[PDB]
Amino acid sequence: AKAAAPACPRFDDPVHAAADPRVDVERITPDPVWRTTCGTLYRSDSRGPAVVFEQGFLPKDVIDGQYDIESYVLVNQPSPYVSTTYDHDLYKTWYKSGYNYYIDAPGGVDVNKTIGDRHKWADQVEVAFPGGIRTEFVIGVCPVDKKTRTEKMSECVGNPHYEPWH
Repeated sequence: AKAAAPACPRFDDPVHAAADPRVDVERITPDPVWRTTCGTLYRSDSRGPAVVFEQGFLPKDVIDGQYDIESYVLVNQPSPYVSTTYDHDLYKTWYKSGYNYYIDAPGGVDVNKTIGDRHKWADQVEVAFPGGIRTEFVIGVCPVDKKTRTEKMSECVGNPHYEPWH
């Protein structure tokens, strides 16, 4: 080294990653701009890793939840989406969610590419996964010390179910 990074694998299925494949891609509004990069993404969640490593990240409701992205972002009501972020540090902004999960998953809807980078929550730099995220795409987790908003890095854990794909 040094070395330039290679380009990403592209699955034909825009919801390849989905933990709940009943999600209906045609109902997504507006027209989604899918993420085509393959960097690590993150998610603050208060749910613990015993659960997330077994189940993945399941969406609250693929059947009757809020398929409109702008609505889902602005009002946060049960949806077919699991939100993640490009920003490793967004956990510092979360009220008291426990853990910073590390994700290596193809696809997702890029929220700012889809709805623009001017809405109220644009600095969350979100990627919304319709159908969620299977366990094989969850790398691991670091617990968060809440009073300093830092990761407890000697307490990070790998997901035994993680399956590297690139």
